[PDB]
Amino acid sequence: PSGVEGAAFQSRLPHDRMTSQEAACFPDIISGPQQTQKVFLFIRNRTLQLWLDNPKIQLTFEATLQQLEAPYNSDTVLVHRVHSYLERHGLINFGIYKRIKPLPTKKTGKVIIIGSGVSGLAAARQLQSFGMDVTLLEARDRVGGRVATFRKGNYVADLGAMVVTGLGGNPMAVVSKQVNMELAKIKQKCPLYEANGQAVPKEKDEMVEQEFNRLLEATSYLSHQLDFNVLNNKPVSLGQALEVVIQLQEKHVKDEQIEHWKKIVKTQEELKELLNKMVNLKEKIKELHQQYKEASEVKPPRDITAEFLVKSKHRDLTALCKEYDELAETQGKLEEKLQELEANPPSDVYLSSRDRQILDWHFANLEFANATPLSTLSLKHWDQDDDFEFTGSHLTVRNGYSCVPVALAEGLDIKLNTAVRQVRYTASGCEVIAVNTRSTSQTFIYKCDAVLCTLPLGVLKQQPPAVQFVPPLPEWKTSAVQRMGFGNLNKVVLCFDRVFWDPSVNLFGHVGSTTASRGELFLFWNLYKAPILLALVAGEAAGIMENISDDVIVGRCLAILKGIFGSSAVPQPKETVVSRWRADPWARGSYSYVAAGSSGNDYDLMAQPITPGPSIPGAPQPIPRLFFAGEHTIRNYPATVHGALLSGLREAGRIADQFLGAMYTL
Amino acid sequence: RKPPKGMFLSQEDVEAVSANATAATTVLRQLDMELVSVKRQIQNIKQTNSALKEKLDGGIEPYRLPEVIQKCNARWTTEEQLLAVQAIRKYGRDFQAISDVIGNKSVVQVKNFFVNYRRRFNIDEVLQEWEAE
Ligand SMILES: [C]C1=C([C])[C]=C2C(=[C]1)N([C][C]([O])[C]([O])[C]([O])[C]OP([O])(=O)OP([O])(=O)O[C][C]1O[C](N3[C]=NC4=C3N=[C]N=C4[N])[C]([O])[C]1[O])C1=NC(=O)[N]C(=O)C1=N2C(=O)[C][C]C1=[C][C]=C(Br)[C]=[C]1
Repeated sequence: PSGVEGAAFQSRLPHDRMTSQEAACFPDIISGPQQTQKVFLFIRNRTLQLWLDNPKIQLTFEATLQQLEAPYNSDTVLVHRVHSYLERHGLINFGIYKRIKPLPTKKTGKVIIIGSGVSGLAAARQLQSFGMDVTLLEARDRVGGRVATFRKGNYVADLGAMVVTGLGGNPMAVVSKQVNMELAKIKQKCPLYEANGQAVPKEKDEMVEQEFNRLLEATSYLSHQLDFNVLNNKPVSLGQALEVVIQLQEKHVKDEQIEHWKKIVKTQEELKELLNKMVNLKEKIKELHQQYKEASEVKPPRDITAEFLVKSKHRDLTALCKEYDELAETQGKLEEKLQELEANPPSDVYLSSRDRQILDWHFANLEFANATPLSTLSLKHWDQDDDFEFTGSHLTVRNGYSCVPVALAEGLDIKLNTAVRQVRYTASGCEVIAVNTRSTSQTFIYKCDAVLCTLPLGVLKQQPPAVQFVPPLPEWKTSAVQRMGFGNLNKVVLCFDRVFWDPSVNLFGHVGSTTASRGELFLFWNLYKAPILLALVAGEAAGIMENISDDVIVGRCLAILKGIFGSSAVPQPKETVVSRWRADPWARGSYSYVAAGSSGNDYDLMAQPITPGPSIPGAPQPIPRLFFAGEHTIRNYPATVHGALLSGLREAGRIADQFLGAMYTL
Repeated sequence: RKPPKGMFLSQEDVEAVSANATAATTVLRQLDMELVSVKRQIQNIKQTNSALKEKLDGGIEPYRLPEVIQKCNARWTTEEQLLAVQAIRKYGRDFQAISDVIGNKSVVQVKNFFVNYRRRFNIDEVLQEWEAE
């Protein structure tokens, strides 16, 4: 869609309806007349459009009223409420704009933000602009966290996120206008190559793929129709479901062959009956002809009983020949009706060895995309974030994704090399104790109104704790932390002095030999200006491969690459890098997923702020002190850059509301 | 609504393969076998049937007796009447057979005969003698 409704869509909003969150800011409107609702709705969409059409400079209440029309620019109390709501919750004026109204003279409130992820950064910028005093604590010697970009000479490669998933309703769209990103589309053509290095042919390729898609549909059917979601208490994983589907596809292939050959015996067993009746006919026929001959001896003129005999046996005989002829008739038909059945049997197998190996690459791609073994995904829930898929085709960041965090980072108070160790949150405020990552006995104490935590879920999961909460997080939070899933996925960066792959092709997959190794080096990306190939370790492999040295890895790699492009097309690589996200103490994995026995609702639990009890007993219930943002806290956009970035926009809103009040809700 | 066209999955079938850890590879072996156990039984009957085809060797060609090509007729010769009477003793009511045997009498003339001479040939008696066998 486009126009004023173009904006509402491009802002993940319904253009002709008020959201849950609007209903709360504007209860007066939504409980009111269908008539005002449309006025609100129009103001909103138009303001968004106004922002979207020019997101390189701040959009003011001034400039907004300015560009509205009667009847709508009549009620200015309203247009004010609306512009304010959109500003607060980050739908307008987010990212990196040029500011018209200068920065508030003295600041109000103080927020300590843990982690300078994209989520943290995004939150920090918001609050700062809202007039608060913000400081970020980052364990690493750089920003962007899970947005890492190898840089050296002219080599540029991301070992963190590398794909933008389509500009249709993505906030990154706005950002890409604000920051220098070279977005390049990913041509979805992906040739597969078998273990031996021989390209898999179109016939197979396409037929295996669609079986894969058919297999997924299948699983969905088990879940929603057949209600196959729990298998003696244990909740069903997608892997469990997929196996049960493949099994049933074999069980059918067999059931076929049976009642085909079982349909042959039944015919042979007729041919047998016939030939018996047919033999015992020859018997009698042979044995009558004899008698006829004997009775034909008796030379005419015979008496009549002797005549009768000759005449009579001659009937009896020809009579039985008429019979035996018709049985030779049947015999012939039964016998073609077996050339029929013997000629077209049903299918020999469900999938050949070689098929169920290609299907594995498809399952590998799916593990790559969820960072986890399909045997960990929840059946009912693994793809709940589905209906929110952006339109447009996927992209990559030619000049490296870090370009974004680096830009958000600009102008923010960031302490690098600072590892938070304990978070204390009490009725009167919070104190945060970090140490210097370089020399760790050196201690730091930051006191503040509120703490926004953007610790990866891998980090929140660690045993024993890498960060300590005082008092401890309530069991309803920690259970959300057990339950949720945090996957893993690594990259190998191969740097060469020459291209030797197909320059015009963006990706191509290697087909491993086993199920167990389907994740291992299964897919290569051609993304960047310099001669770099980038290969993925996904699924069950990803984790195992972290315990194997770089050299061994780069080896198994080159091998596979020689096996495709010929043994001496492929030089030694000039530079190599091998990610290990599960081992990285400030990540402990790559991104979350909906584990079996969880649900997207746990993501909502992840995001609810924490409110410390009272100091003096029977002092009134305070303000909430501890807030959460990050990839694992945004039900509808998990595991992504855009999704983090939004969670951060979200918290900044919710934090401001709490501490600077909400004028617009009256 | 329904499993993507082709793809096979039914309520009972699914409870069957999940009952334990190896119901999986059990129901798939009981079938793998029911298959060989029927493929064998074919190759067996195939050989039984191929023996019988040797016995029916050459057909029944050398035992056929040329066609009794001959026209019908209205008058009963004493010859024909005696042939008739015996056919009745041996074929009962199969007017078709009786016809063929006498040769030049239609399946109708025969049934007619049955009534006219019924009187003088004690055709009652002849028929009940055939019935008593
Ligand atoms: C790992 C990974 C890779 C390798 C790749 C990828 C990915 C991943 N993905 C995802 C992303 O990246 C994520 O999600 C984001 O980035 C997240 O964010 P946040 O939330 O912000 O977080 P971070 O960043 O991590 O931050 C945090 C921080 O903090 C800190 N710390 C810790 N601890 C501590 C600290 N500080 C102080 N103290 C203490 N203690 C750290 O260090 C940090 O900084 C992605 N995404 C996207 O969007 N794209 C892409 O491409 C990606 N990638 C791939 O390849 C695939 C994936 C995907 C998925 C889904 C979709 Br739809 C698409 C794609």
